[PDB]
Amino acid sequence: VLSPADKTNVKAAWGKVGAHAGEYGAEALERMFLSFPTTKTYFPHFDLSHGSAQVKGHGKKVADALTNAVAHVDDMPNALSALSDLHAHKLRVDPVNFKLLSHCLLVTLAAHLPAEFTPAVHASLDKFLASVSTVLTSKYR
Amino acid sequence: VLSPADKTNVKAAWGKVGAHAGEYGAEALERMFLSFPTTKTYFPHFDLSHGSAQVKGHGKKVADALTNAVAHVDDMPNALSALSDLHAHKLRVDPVNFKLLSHCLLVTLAAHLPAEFTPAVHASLDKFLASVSTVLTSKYR
Amino acid sequence: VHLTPEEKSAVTALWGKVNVDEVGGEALGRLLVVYPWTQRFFESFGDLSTPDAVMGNPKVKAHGKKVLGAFSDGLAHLDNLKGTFATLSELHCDKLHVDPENFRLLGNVLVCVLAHHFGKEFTPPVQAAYQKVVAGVANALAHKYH
Amino acid sequence: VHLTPEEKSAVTALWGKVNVDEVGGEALGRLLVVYPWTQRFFESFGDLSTPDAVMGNPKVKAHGKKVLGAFSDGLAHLDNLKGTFATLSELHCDKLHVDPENFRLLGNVLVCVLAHHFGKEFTPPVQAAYQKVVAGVANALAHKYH
Ligand code: HEM
Ligand code: HEM
Ligand code: HEM
Ligand code: HEM
Repeated sequence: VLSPADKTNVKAAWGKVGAHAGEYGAEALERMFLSFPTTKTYFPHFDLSHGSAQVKGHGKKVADALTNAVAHVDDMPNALSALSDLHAHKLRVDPVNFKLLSHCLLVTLAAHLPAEFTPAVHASLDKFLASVSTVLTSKYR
Repeated sequence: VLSPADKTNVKAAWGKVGAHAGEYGAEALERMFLSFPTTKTYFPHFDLSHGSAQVKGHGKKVADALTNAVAHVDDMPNALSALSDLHAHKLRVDPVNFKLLSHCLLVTLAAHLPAEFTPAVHASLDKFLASVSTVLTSKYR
Repeated sequence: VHLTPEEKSAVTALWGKVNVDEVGGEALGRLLVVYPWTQRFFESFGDLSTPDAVMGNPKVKAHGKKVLGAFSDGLAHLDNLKGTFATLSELHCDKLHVDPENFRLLGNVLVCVLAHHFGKEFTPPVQAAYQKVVAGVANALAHKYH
Repeated sequence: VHLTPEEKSAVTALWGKVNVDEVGGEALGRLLVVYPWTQRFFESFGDLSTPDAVMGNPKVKAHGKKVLGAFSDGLAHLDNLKGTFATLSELHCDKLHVDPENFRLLGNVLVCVLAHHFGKEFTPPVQAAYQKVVAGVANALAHKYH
């Protein structure tokens, strides 16, 4: 569970990222499709090319769901119910993939915010993303 | 999340196991320490030998926590709070280990109840154990 | 992979009694049922939405037979896993992009299938022996991948 | 592992600019901090209960230096990973019994460390190249284990 310090760190990271959220989400998605080709099979009719407008657009949706999770740390499953049914009971997204995206999301932050991505922040962000992943694959357990 | 059929299957398995619960838990623990030596390091002062009375005893504690989870499918984290703090924030049990024990628990059931351990039951039990594992490593996320 | 004489011997013994035409389809089907995301890899197989539709699917059975075949060939060359499996590794890694965690998963489903078929004969020591052979196969399958 | 000419070249280029005395202790420490169960493997190191106590621990730094050393030797023999790593695999698999998932973990922490140090220069394509080299090392480290 996210401690009080973890919430502070997570929200501080969110505030610093600010308006860049959608873009960082699109960058994470691009890192995932490129580093881990298996994930591409989940978006067949998507234009997955570098400047894809559709990846840009999907990045923003992901960032916004993350913002929503950030706002409901203790109410996450209710908060992302639909989203969980979508990935778990419909697309049947491999749980591993969530760890892979979580990782690309951290790589993206570390590339943009080196000074602020300290070990302690890195640990808080990882806990946070694992909580989100737990929920999104929730319908499996 | 456990569907209505999953709860039925899980409780049906629990009822059939009956009085054998502690013993199957001890057998699962023995399968885990033997198949995956890394887990042994978590019980340094334990007599980990075959007929160990201490492993027999630990098996019963595990089975009882599982019975408790079975009784609180929708209230699991409250139900296993202490237990979660114990494994997650104190012993720092590697999450992988939970998957390894879950597996030995299923292997134990399949060895004793072949006729009843059908694919559908196997899937329901696995969901159940993954829900328990989610909680026990909970304090991490 | 290094097996003691009694492990090496227990593996061979049990394996000699395995129904090669059944056990593989059972491990595959169970995998598809227990970890439903793996069905994505076999859309060509058809409707896999109920366990029965999965367990009895001709293609699942036929293909599981080929998998079991691959394990047997591993049990015969336990000293050269990266060998017989150099081919299957490229198909699974370079072409299919299957995460290794999924090989682990299928190897453990196989172990549950063996436990299912042998009952109390699938003792903790015997399981221990098969877990070693299974992890080897998985790791060999995950070489020349990434 | 098979890298395209531009991947193979991007890896070498970035690596030439890596501070070998720092980056390894940073990946190790971050691992110990982010996945606290891994601290069990280094009790001899002392109190690892705060991130600062971890990041600055002399032993963490010294040992991370040896790890980074091992990766470099992998980047020089990308064609023979199972080679230079035959030794470290026995120490990590047969003696330490470290689950492979943990190798994956450390390989990805290294990638975050590189991203941290290189900023926008650690482009998605460059990350993609390092993810291949990292998965190779992990798989090579997990051979002759189980
Ligand atoms: C941090 C975890 C993730 C979050 C926050 C997230 C969020 C979202 C959101 C907000 C949507 C749109 C929902 C809708 O319109 O109904 C979506 C859809 C989708 N996501 Fe995720 N997702 C995550 C991870 C994953 C992963 C790991 C994969 C696959 C490798 C995945 C596969 C998809 C697919 C296939 C869609 C549907 C795309 C389409 O056809 O429109 N998601 N995701
Ligand atoms: C199905 C998952 C598990 C359940 C239901 C479970 C349940 C329990 C219970 C009921 C106790 C005693 C609690 C107490 O007396 O306060 C316990 C303690 C313990 N368990 Fe678990 N456990 C599980 C998995 C694990 C795993 C995977 C490991 C390690 C490989 C682990 C390591 C331990 C340790 C080291 C103790 C303390 C033993 C001692 O020194 O007394 N547990 N567990
Ligand atoms: C324990 C490890 C495994 C073994 C021993 C194994 C073995 C095999 C064999 C022998 C074939 C046919 C190969 C050929 O004809 O050249 C095959 C094909 C294939 N395997 Fe596996 N496999 C394993 C794990 C997996 C898993 C985990 C998945 C993914 C969930 C997977 C997906 C496939 C696919 C899609 C094919 C081709 C299907 C087709 O023939 O239409 N395999 N495998
Ligand atoms: C990316 C994979 C990894 C690499 C490249 C690596 C490399 C190394 C090297 C080069 C040494 C010294 C070996 C020797 O002196 O013969 C070492 C020792 C060791 N490693 Fe790793 N390692 C990896 C992952 C891990 C992880 C994931 C853990 C567990 C959480 C671990 C635990 C240890 C331990 C306990 C030692 C000995 C510690 C000591 O010297 O007191 N290693 N490793």
